[PDB]
Amino acid sequence: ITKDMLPGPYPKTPEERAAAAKKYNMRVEDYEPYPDDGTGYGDYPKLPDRSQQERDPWYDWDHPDLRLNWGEPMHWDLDMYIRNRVDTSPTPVNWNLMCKHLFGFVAFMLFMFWVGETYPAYQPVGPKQYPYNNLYLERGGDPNKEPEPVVHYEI
Amino acid sequence: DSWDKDVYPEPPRRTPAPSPQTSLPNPITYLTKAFDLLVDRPVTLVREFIERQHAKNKYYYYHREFRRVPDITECQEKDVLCMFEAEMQWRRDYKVDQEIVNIIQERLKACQQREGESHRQNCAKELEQFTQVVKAYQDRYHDLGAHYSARKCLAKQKQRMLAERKAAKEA
Amino acid sequence: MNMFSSLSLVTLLLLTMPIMMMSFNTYKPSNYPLYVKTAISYAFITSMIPTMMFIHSGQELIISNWHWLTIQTLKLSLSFKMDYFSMMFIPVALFVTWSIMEFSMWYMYSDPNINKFFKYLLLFLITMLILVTANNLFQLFIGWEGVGIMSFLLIGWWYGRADANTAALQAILYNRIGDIGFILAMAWFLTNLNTWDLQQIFMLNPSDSNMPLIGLALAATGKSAQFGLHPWLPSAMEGPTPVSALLHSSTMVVAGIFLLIRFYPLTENNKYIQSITLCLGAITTLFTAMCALTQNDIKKIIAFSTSSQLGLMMVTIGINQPYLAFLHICTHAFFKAMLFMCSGSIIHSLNDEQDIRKMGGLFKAMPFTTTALIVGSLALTGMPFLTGFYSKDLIIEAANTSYTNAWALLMTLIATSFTAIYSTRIIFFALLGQPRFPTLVNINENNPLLINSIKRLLIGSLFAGYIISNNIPPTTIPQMTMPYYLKTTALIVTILGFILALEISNMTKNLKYHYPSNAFKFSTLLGYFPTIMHRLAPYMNLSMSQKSASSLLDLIWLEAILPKTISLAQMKASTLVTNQKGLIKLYFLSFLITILISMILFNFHE
Amino acid sequence: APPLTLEGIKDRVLYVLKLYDKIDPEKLSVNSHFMKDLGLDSLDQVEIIMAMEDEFGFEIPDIDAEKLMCPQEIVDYIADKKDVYE
Amino acid sequence: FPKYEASRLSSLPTTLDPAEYDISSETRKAQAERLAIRSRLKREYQLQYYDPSRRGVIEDPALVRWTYARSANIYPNFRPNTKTSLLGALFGIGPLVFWYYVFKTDRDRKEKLIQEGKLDRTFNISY
Amino acid sequence: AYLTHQQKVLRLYKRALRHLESWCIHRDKYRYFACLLRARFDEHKNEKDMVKATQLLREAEEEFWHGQHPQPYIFPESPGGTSYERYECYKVPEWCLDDWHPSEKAMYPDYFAKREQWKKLRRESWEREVKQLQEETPVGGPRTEALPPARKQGDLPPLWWHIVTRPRERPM
Amino acid sequence: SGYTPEEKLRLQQLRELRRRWLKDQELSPREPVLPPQYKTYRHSIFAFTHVLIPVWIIHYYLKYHVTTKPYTIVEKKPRIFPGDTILETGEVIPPMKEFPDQHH
Ligand SMILES: CCCCCCCCCCCCO[C@@H]1O[C@H](CO)[C@@H](O[C@H]2O[C@H](CO)[C@@H](O)[C@H](O)[C@H]2O)[C@H](O)[C@H]1O
Ligand SMILES: CCCCCCCCCCCCO[C@@H]1O[C@H](CO)[C@@H](O[C@H]2O[C@H](CO)[C@@H](O)[C@H](O)[C@H]2O)[C@H](O)[C@H]1O
Ligand SMILES: CCCCCCCCCCCCO[C@@H]1O[C@H](CO)[C@@H](O[C@H]2O[C@H](CO)[C@@H](O)[C@H](O)[C@H]2O)[C@H](O)[C@H]1O
Ligand SMILES: CCCCCCCCCCCCO[C@@H]1O[C@H](CO)[C@@H](O[C@H]2O[C@H](CO)[C@@H](O)[C@H](O)[C@H]2O)[C@H](O)[C@H]1O
Ligand SMILES: CCCCCCCCCCCCO[C@@H]1O[C@H](CO)[C@@H](O[C@H]2O[C@H](CO)[C@@H](O)[C@H](O)[C@H]2O)[C@H](O)[C@H]1O
Repeated sequence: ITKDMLPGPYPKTPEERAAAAKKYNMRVEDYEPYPDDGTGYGDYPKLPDRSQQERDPWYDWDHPDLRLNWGEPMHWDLDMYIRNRVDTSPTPVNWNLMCKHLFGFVAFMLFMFWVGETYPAYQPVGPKQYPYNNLYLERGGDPNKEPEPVVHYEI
Repeated sequence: DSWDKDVYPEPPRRTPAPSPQTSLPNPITYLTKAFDLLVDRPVTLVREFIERQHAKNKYYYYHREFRRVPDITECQEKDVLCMFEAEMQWRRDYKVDQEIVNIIQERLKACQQREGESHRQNCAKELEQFTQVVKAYQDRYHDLGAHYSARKCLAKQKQRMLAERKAAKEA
Repeated sequence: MNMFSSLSLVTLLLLTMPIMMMSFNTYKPSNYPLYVKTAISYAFITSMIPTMMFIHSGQELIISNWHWLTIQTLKLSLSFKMDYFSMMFIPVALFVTWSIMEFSMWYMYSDPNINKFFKYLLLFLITMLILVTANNLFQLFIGWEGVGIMSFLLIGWWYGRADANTAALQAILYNRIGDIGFILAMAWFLTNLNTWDLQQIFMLNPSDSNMPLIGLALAATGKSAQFGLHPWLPSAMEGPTPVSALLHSSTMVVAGIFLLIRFYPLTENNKYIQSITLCLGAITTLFTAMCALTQNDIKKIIAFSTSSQLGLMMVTIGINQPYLAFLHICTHAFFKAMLFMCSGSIIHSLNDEQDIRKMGGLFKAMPFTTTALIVGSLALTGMPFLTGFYSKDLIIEAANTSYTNAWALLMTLIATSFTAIYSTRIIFFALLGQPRFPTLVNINENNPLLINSIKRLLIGSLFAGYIISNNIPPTTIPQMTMPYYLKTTALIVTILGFILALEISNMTKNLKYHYPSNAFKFSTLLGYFPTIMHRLAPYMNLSMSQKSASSLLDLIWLEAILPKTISLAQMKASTLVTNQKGLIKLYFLSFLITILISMILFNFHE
Repeated sequence: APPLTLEGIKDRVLYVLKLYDKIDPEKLSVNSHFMKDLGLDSLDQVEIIMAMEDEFGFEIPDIDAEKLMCPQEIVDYIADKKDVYE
Repeated sequence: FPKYEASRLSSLPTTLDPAEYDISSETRKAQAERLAIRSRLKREYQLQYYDPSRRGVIEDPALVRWTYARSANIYPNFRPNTKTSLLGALFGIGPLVFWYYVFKTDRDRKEKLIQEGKLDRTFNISY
Repeated sequence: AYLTHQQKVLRLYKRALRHLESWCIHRDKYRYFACLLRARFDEHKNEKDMVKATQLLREAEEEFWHGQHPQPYIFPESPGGTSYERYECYKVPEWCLDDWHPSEKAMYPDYFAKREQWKKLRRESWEREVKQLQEETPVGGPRTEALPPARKQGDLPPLWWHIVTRPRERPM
Repeated sequence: SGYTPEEKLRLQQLRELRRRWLKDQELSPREPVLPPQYKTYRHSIFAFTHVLIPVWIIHYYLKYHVTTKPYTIVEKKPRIFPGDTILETGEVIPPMKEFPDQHH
């Protein structure tokens, strides 16, 4: 395309806001640049931050997988909002409540595991006993030292 | 057979004799006989044929012997001609020492598998021999870096020898 | 040795021959699926001979045939460990794969790429057998990532579907996070033991094995889909049903548990690892079983059952019972693959309907599928003397008689009760009541491919557990003394789950509307973990990638501080030098200044 | 699945309407306009389309559904979506 | 009925948004001309998409603007100010200084232990 | 919003019925509660005050959101359903047949003879379709995405090729 | 609310074309025009070519290459139980000592 149709600097005047909106196939009322904070957006339109998953499935999109129409301005973050990536659709449960219940469940389970490690379950049984000085030789003990004798008795 | 039994030892094999305490036939026994007839026999004949061809063309190859040259200890500094030979020798001995540690590691791994659940006690000799050889290899070659050389190996040895002298001086 | 070693390699070589034929244009693609299925059946037969030799005398061996690479003092050879775990898993995996492949001939008949599908299934199997017989860690890694990639390719089978590609990439993402731990374990073993071989690792027996074992646990957390890295397994339901059956019984999901079993000589001495795995298993088994209580997709219910069963296996690892955990892998393969093939039979007959709310009244319409579903459900819930009972029951009574975390034990017991609840959900809503499916009835389970494949796994779900348990050598001390209430715990809580489940199910038929509770939504929406994590983490990472890494740094500040600043100064200096009036008077006046400062300031004349 | 036919689709569309108690089965034809002839309202029309979705097992989007006002239109819409040409 | 609390990643449903209802002739006018722009762009696309003799790619200026806006157009519109300099300093120098002290501190500890003989390296001969 | 008040109420009715059906499951229980729900809609059928009607619609939406099923039933081939876009990988555009090798085309001589007639019919109609669209479109482009029929004998409806020749719903 | 007459007419005309298009997708009787080109025996050549020939190759490979090198195939040594007779030497392994033969 020609240079007059490419993105430009932040629009300073209403005449430049009308040229930018026309360039991007938008209504001047709907056209809103990003704030002119020196971050490099220029006059590229600021579009609502919504996933493509949020668009009407039943409409005849020119790009059905992307749910875009040929010629419509694409969101700055279009590639992050494809249907394979970030979803922003409404949830049945409020976001803040969702976080509270997930975190609360996890924190409680972690707390209860610490308690269960403090008060372990076990059977009313004495230690298992092994012969030959507690299998000293079998477990790799040095054969050149006489081990501290371990004696197990009957009962 | 093919390899030296001394370099790669293997304890004597003790297979128990069959002592069937069941009237049933052993499926493995008849499978073994079928394997000998249908696999081992035809394979053996094909090999015996190939060995008849190799005996008609018998020729030899040799193991290269490397005469010893002076070490880097005997080289005057910046004397490249003597440094080169000592350096090449040191690199040959470095590769051989790597293979020595591999032989000792292969003994250790063979013992662990062979001894089964009794390996912790029946492989104590191989563990000890592996520990000693790895200690020696570490002293010679560890921490030299990618640009290792006989010169760097000597400096590492001298540093180690100096510390040993000082520790004795404490005694 | 000659027959044992020879036969245990033909099994692996036999499975690659269809791959070689396909890749080397020497096949009759008439019935390639039948060719692949036939080869698997023959591999199973040849794999039984080595297993029988192990059963007879415990004969095991290691084959290090091919020396691949020597890195200084680390020799790497292609090796195969033909031991207890290899000789019992392989025939089970082949037997289950034999049924899945025969089943898939009927189920994927209409697929234009069925030949490629059977090739991918065979590669999936070959990479799992590489994993299970690997003797060193590098060979294990080859199979570890091989099954991970085949999983990606099969889950995303229907690649025109955006959801299948998201689910496939999700599986890679979660398994790659787990693979960080695998790489960590390899690096620690190389550095501290100078080996990737399993024999040297066990001989040296490191005492401070916290770091290597934490890495191994992290790898198992991803592959076996334990809590934290769990959401990918239910999403893997995007794949064709034969993928789900094979990916859940053999191959992928069991590799994580198998890796910890292979390293039981280390874990059996490290208490701190046992506690971590126990708690990781207990939260997983409880959390996922809770999720299955309210799912309506039949594949997702069965998928969450696998997650809950894998969590149970991790608990078994956590109580120092690696051999019971292995037994559960083997028995689980039978009835879980059967359950997935039963759901596939229902889904196929109802025109790809997967919601249980649109099934019903299939008990009499699909008699053989019904029988297999009930047998598979009873085996899953530990019905006495079915295949499931011979692992699950011993695990529960070994867990309440151990020195163990009390919360983990209690959570594990509740999950056993939940197992009977979601199992009852499938039978009540799919088989019982009145039909809720569309009016054009097309039910038909009369294909011999469908019947025979399920029939073999049905015989397995009845007797396989009994056969295996009575043929495996003992390697522990089974703890057979305990109070009556610890002996029958699993049986009782299961029965209570069935009774409670039945009352809950029957109350759906009353004419009363009840607003959803908070706990109902928490279960239905999987604890909101996928809803939050799969939006928040991708958003933060993807926004940083563009805003900061790419825009702020690469396209601005790295340009600004070097090329843009340097070149701007040169331009300014050029205009100062060249912007002159061309006036003789000014140039010669500058000559006088130069001569003066040359003497007054710099003493160039001295 | 067993392939659909235009006569096959038409029969089932009429079959469902004959089981709707607000339509006289004797005054009903493929050309009967739901409002003008059969005297139904829009809330009724939503239920009719809902019943054809259940019948044939696929959803008709609301924008499409609101325009189907006679049984022939439903027959034509379904045959079009299922590639039925006879 | 607790009200819907919209988030960034959990948007507000239209059926609960007040702007959807209570429509004015001014809103219905905006929708009409929005639909006009879409209809005009659709006709321009269709006239090419349906052309029998066309073989190639229908060049889309909106796509070209997007890829250009997210590459070549960023520096011309960059301004060094308090926001960009603080962000550039934080995300550019910040992490590098952080990881330096992490690794330098860790490696200094390890070297100290190796000098004294307190670091276990019994079988460590691969590096 | 471009939906009339009628279209919003009718849409809310269908959506609430479907979610009600997901809660009820059993057909008899659904029929009982679908009639109670219909009675509620019929109770305000004749509300004339648009302001009161709109407020009723607002509350009904708020009630629907509170009581919706967290996991509603979706038809398998509907958006979000388990079979949605399952067959997109098998849909191949017709223009791919122009690249077939002649030895491939010789396998279907009858099919490609008909295909040529369709391509001939596309060329010979294109000019009239463009002209018809030009002469029926007000200055400043169309205001809607609707398209006209053909107005004459032999004229084809403008912009038909990709509707008529689109891939079959079950291509393979 | 239904279709407008223009809408209906356009749908009518597309429908004729679409159905004609779908009809033309049907294959003629001769198409495709291809160019020029019991269990026991079937199962026997599979066992021969996929089990016997491979095991022949593998046994040859293991017996004359892999096993001629040290430590390539390492077997766990057989378990020896009291009362066994060693085949290599004929040594008789002593029985275990007498139990208290207590039973219950
Ligand atoms: C058989 C299962 C075994 C494991 C059981 C584990 C139980 C775990 C329970 C964790 C509960 C955490 O979730 C907790 O719920 C309440 C109720 O919404 C939340 O509280 C929230 O709800 C209401 C408002 O709607 C208010 O009380 C409060 O303003 C709000 O914060 C808490 O912020 C949250 O922390
Ligand atoms: C290093 C490799 C060592 C082993 C080498 C052995 C090579 C012998 C290859 C023989 C043919 C292999 O390739 C293929 O085999 C199968 C089984 O016979 C044949 O397949 C045939 O039988 C199968 C099942 O019985 C049918 O599904 C198939 O319809 C039929 O064509 C193929 O027609 C043949 O092309
Ligand atoms: C290890 C495997 C253990 C498997 C255990 C299997 C289930 C064990 C029995 C569970 C309870 C049996 O069910 C018990 O008796 C009858 C069914 O016969 C039920 O009776 C029910 O019948 C009808 C069904 O037509 C219901 O609509 C009604 O609400 C209820 O009365 C009881 O509500 C229940 O208390
Ligand atoms: C970091 C170690 C080495 C760094 C050495 C870097 C030295 C500079 C190398 C590039 C020299 C290019 O010199 C010049 O740079 C500027 C931008 O940088 C380019 O100019 C371009 O960008 C500038 C400003 O961004 C615009 O005003 C101009 O419209 C555009 O054409 C010129 O086309 C090029 O001629
Ligand atoms: C570490 C040592 C590195 C040594 C690198 C070698 C230095 C080479 C210096 C090249 C100097 C000329 O580079 C010059 O840069 C300026 C950047 O403002 C460019 O100028 C460009 O940007 C400026 C403002 O941004 C505009 O006014 C101008 O219209 C535009 O062309 C010039 O087109 C280019 O000629």
